[PDB]
Amino acid sequence: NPIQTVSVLESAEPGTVIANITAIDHDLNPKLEYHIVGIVAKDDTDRLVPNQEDAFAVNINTGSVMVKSPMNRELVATYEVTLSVIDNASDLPESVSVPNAKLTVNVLDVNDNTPQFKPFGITYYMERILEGATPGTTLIAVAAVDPDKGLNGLVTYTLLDLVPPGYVQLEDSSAGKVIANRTVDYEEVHWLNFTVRASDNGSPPRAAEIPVYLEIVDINDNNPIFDQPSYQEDVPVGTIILTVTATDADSGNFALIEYSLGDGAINPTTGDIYVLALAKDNPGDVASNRRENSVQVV
Ligand SMILES: [Ca+2]
Ligand SMILES: [Ca+2]
Ligand SMILES: [Ca+2]
Ligand SMILES: [Ca+2]
Ligand SMILES: [Ca+2]
Ligand SMILES: [Ca+2]
Repeated sequence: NPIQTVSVLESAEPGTVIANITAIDHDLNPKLEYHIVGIVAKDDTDRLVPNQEDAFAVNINTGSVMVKSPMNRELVATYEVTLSVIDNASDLPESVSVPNAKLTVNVLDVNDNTPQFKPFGITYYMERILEGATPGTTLIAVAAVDPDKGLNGLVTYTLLDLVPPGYVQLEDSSAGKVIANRTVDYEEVHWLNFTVRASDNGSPPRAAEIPVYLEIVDINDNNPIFDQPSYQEDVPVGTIILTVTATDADSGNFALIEYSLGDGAINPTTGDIYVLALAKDNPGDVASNRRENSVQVV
């Protein structure tokens, strides 16, 4: 039987006798030479891989075929190894037994690659998010990769360390797309920091966890709100009659209120009133990015 087939573990060490070929009565004949003439290395994609003639060897005398250099399925998933045997001075008198042997050698997978995060080298994701993002908005998409065959490198994504629970979720437990299932608010959360965990479906499962920091950006989405709904012969001219006050639940100059009135007179800073009402946020920025409430006063 010249043409055999044998499977091997990629983790199988050098020298590990994988196979054994013989001639008929190779023991009646001690003067036989077994030789590896060519090696043909290919991917799990059937693609071809050059310069792999160093991968196996044969014992010249016994024809036991063993590994010579360490393998890796993620580089080469199958070899076709060609062998000859040479009778010394007998058959084919002037000296080979052809048909040659074709040993087919399939490399069985060991779950030895643990998931990586694209882009390669990433320690953390940070991106920057603007509030009011609608629930079911893709907030950020991470992803990851496993080299190993079938199960051993089917990647599945888990989400941990979730700062307020229930705020975001993976839409689908087989893709690192983080959606929000609560409308995004700076006036609740300044940071949605969580930890994404990709894992293979390996016999003992290998995985990886990496943090995901999402910086939450303020927008002018809160009016200034006044304290009271309404604030109600001749005194001295400067003396202050009453202060008013409003608050604006945003932060970065989107809280600075400019207090103003129709008639009299006012102070934009304090909200104080003198003698001869409105609140407006974000001064120094265009009207269309401002908001306001109006109180009455007697
Ligand atoms: Ca490997
Ligand atoms: Ca592998
Ligand atoms: Ca794996
Ligand atoms: Ca808000
Ligand atoms: Ca805001
Ligand atoms: Ca505001």
